[PDB]
Amino acid sequence: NPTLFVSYDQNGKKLSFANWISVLSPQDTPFVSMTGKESINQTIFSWQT
Amino acid sequence: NYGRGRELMYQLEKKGKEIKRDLEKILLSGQARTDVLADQYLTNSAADPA
Repeated sequence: NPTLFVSYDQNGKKLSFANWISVLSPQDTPFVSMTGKESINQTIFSWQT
Repeated sequence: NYGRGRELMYQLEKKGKEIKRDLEKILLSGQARTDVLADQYLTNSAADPA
């Protein structure tokens, strides 16, 4: 019903979004950051005691 | 005008802006977000049926 568009009834307006996307990143990784790495050439490995 | 002469009652520009201590409570109060735009804010469905 187009009539008296005054008082916050206006089309073709900007929205003023946020230029950032807030997201949590719990990337602590306390164990793997200390375990270590070592190359392997087979899908099966073993050790002895 | 021989008595009261405090700037002819020009107050309410500073030291008297108490509205701030009400804004603070309005912010730190548990009031809902009631509105009338159906929570969309961009309905615009054939010229704002509302």
